[PDB]
Amino acid sequence: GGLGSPRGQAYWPVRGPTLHRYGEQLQGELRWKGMVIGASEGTEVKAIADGRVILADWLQGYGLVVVVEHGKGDMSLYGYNQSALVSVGTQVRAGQPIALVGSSGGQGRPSLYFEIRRQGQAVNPQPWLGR
Amino acid sequence: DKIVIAIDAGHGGQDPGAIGPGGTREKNVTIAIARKLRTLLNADPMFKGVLTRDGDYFISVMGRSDVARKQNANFLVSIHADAAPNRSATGASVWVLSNDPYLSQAVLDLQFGHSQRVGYDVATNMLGQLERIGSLHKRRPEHASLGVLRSPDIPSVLVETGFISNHGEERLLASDEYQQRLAEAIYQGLRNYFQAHPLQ
Ligand SMILES: [Zn+2]
Repeated sequence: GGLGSPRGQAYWPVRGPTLHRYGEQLQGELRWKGMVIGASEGTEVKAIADGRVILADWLQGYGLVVVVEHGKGDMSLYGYNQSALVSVGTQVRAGQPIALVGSSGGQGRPSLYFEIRRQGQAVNPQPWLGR
Repeated sequence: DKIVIAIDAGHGGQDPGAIGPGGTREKNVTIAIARKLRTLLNADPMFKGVLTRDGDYFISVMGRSDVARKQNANFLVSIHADAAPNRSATGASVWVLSNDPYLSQAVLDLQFGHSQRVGYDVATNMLGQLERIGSLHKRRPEHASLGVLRSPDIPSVLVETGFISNHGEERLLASDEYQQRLAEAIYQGLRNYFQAHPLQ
């Protein structure tokens, strides 16, 4: 019933380079609200903590996007995926693989769009990512 | 499977927009461009051009949305004329526009993000072409709200074709030729973008 406060507590959705970073200037006013992490076509995307899958749909730009509720209105988002490995309603425990990376928003290079929202509001995720 | 471009002739009927010192009226420019743009888009098999306003009447912000939605528009282009106090202020401009409850929001908040991006890229493209036929009063895309009301789903740009306040540009904006050139530009602008990022 909550991600709790950032403390390298949570699993890395996927491991690799941080291609784009929370806050990174995109263009004009627009600046990233997630991280783009590098990974191979079809690398297994793991759920950062314990929670329930509340969404798995295909969003223009962000490819197929899974979203996991952890409580409070703390949730994790995972986009650019080719395919999900769970269905809305499913319960997922941290570590559990929930998607497979693609370029499905990446466009240019296999990657994961990973975002955390706390009070449904997008924050820098990094401080949660521990081991 | 065609890309659907809503062309929104700014102002209309009751509201003339800005009127030049020579008495030419924003509304009668915007529509005259918008039709030339529809022609250039429907000419291109990649695109279908459709109008939010298709004659001289008033139509609310909302209504221009509801038309573009009811025409399943994939992207929207509003056409306007700028006008300043400073009568020698001239030049084209381009504007980029906007709009479990914690998921409810999150999805809109992503789509906002995409829209805003496509918008900006298209704006860039467009200015690109506009600066070939005129000068720009702003060479970067200016972010703003107002129109689009609440389309986080459909990206939109506003093209200030020039300053109808400026006795010179007024005459160009009343020029079939130059309206054509503006249409051509705004078109090439989209073409260049969607060419490179087709609807996949
Ligand atoms: Zn106007």
